[PDB]
Amino acid sequence: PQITLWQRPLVTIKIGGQLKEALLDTGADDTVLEEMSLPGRWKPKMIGGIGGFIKVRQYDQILIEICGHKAIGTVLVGPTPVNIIGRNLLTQIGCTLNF
Amino acid sequence: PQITLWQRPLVTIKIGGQLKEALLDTGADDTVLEEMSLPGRWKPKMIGGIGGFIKVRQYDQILIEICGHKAIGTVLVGPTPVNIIGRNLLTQIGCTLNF
Ligand SMILES: CC(C)CN(C[C@@H](O)[C@H](Cc1ccccc1)NC(=O)O[C@H]1CCOC1)S(=O)(=O)c1ccc(N)cc1
Repeated sequence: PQITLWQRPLVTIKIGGQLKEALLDTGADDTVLEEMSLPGRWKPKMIGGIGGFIKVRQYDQILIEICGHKAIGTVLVGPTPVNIIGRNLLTQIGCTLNF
Repeated sequence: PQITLWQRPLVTIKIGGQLKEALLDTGADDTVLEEMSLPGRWKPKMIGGIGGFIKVRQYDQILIEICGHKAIGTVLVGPTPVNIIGRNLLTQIGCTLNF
């Protein structure tokens, strides 16, 4: 669909059997989700942004259904204020910026 | 223009007579630019990002040219790692998301 930016671009996602709302974020290289129950082994990674850095757990090959569209990719889980869908998943659903 | 997201969506901006590159960020509510020379009075303010909170200086009614698009709005200048154009300015140059 087409989304204007008058309000935060929130979308409904489904990961690991749970329904969550996430922010379509073009300035996020990676997808980072709030702490949640996810199965599998992970790797302790670390990312930075405004305000500093955070310790995050990296899970690969995670299936996420974003607005009905499915995608499989890396998902970071950790201390995030908002669930963020970054470019690693935004490219898989064919999301573009237009002006 | 149409911007695909395989690479960070960076654009050339002209502010305060200076040329800079900035990231188009749909996940950012406001525009945050690295610390730079800007004339005028400003108000102190703090921003919350992924790693914590930074204290920035707020400038109102500042002219900024993103591409050939001129826009006037609020700009926060402070310790951000990347210059980011947020939704306060993205809506003025008519930027949308599509998938
Ligand atoms: C370009 C960078 C440095 C900024 N990031 C993207 C931004 O969209 C980020 C998204 C977000 C919104 C609200 C709360 C917390 C995070 N907004 C952000 O800082 O909002 C401030 C600036 C003005 O208004 C509020 S990031 O979150 O650090 C990030 C970095 C790496 C990955 N892999 C994932 C996320």
